Amino acid sequence: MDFRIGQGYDVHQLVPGRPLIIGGVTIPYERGLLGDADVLLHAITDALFGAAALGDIGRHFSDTDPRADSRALLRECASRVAQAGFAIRNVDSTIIAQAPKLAPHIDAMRANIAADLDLPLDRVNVKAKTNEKLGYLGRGEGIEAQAAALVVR
Amino acid sequence: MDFRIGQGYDVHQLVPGRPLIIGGVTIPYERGLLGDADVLLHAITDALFGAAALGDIGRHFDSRALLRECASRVAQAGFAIRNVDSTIIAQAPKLAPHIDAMRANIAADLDLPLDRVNVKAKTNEKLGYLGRGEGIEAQAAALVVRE
Amino acid sequence: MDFRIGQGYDVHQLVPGRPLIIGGVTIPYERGLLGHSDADVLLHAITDALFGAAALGDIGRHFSDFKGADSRALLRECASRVAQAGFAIRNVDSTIIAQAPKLAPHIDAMRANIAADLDLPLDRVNVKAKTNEKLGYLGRGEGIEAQAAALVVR
Ligand SMILES: Nc1ccn([C@@H]2O[C@H](CI)[C@@H](O)[C@H]2O)c(=O)n1
Ligand SMILES: Nc1ccn([C@@H]2O[C@H](CI)[C@@H](O)[C@H]2O)c(=O)n1
Ligand SMILES: Nc1ccn([C@@H]2O[C@H](CI)[C@@H](O)[C@H]2O)c(=O)n1
Ligand SMILES: [Cl-]
Ligand SMILES: [K+]
Ligand SMILES: [Zn+2]
Ligand SMILES: [Zn+2]
Ligand SMILES: [Zn+2]
Repeated sequence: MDFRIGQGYDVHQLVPGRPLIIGGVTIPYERGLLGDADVLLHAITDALFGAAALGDIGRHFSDTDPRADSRALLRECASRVAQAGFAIRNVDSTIIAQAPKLAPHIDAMRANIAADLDLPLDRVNVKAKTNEKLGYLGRGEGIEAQAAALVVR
Repeated sequence: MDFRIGQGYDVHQLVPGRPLIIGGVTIPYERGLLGDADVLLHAITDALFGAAALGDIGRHFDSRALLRECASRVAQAGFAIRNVDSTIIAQAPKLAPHIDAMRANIAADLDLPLDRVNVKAKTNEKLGYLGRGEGIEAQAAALVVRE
Repeated sequence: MDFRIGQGYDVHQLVPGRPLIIGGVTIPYERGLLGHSDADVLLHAITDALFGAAALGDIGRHFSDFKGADSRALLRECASRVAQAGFAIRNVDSTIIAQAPKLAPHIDAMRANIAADLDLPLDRVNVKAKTNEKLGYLGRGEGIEAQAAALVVR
């Protein structure tokens, strides 16, 4: 039927003094993202609004708007996607971070995302990459996330 | 039915004495893209050629005329365009007031209704060449179907 | 009707003294990609996109970083696991970003390798090449990046 695709990007700086929260999971580390600055949840939200052609995360959830962590935002995104007429079919994503090791936390992130989107676990995927010591990502100065989402009207 | 996906990437340097044109919209700014170097339309063009497996922009070829030709070639290969999504990564200037016009431009060029075309914008949080405003990146995804 | 999408990203450093192998093609060049396998950045990105579309995690889960491993053999194994999970591949698209060397003379060969490894006809596989317009570590030729997207159906 009426399938649509969306894609999402996000990046935040990595500094001492903030906790590291990615995909709703708090990961012990000497440093955290500046923004809860959940780079993975933001990229996924963008991908979803994109698939539904609803603009972007900033247009829905403004820095200034009096009307929240990134999971609340993800859930509101999904309701808006639903109300627009679209059912979510799957999400895939990649986190690019030189450190720390993310593999142990992947199932936790998938579980949070699946819960927030009301999806079966087998329709949510999260992957992790280093940047092979290249650029600001490779130097541990920031963390990037990429997302793809498929929906149907 | 026979769906296919494509993905596109483009980046251009920001330089003095060039108009800034993105998604076919002229945006007032001290610099512009070097190449009309419309990074957004180029990424979308590559995503569409990718979905139709027709190669890339460099193997085929202003950017709106090129986007129209791309759409022509896609249809010539037997595909219909179902939707486009995209992200512009620019530290500056503010793109928000220009986005709906970009969507309208793309929709017109692809012969698509507005609700099948999306454009999003992000800064780079002051990181890398994007963060320093040395260039602007675009990413695109397209879904087509062979009927 | 049960379609799924996946996306993939990879980057490797370019160093002297290594073969340059992208899309399974050995490309004449004074530097090659550094990695534990043959460091084929394009095949790895595609492999990740396919595992991602099937929700089977990532290339590191399946093939733990394989010393000098042929990344085409890895791609074929990935395709096998994707099929075993119940998915057929419908198409792959990809972009390589590199300052140098010129990739255009090798693109059709890369496409042919990928099609062979995924048992797809050529018309469902696409490879695009881009410079990074002189920007950043890619612009300085310090590494090569690949991006991929895949559509599958269960
Ligand atoms: N150069 C930019 C970057 C981002 N935005 C908008 O500002 C928000 C902040 I991420 C998003 O809604 C985005 O659309 C913008 O208007 N101009
Ligand atoms: N390293 C590169 C980068 C780009 N190109 C080709 O040159 C054109 C110019 I963007 C594109 O079509 C692309 O296929 C190439 O042959 N080698
Ligand atoms: N920050 C990171 C980066 C990567 N990995 C895992 O390590 C492998 C080496 I690229 C990746 O494919 C992924 O499986 C990880 O656990 N944490
Ligand atoms: Cl370059
Ligand atoms: K990038
Ligand atoms: Zn964010
Ligand atoms: Zn361009
Ligand atoms: Zn690799």
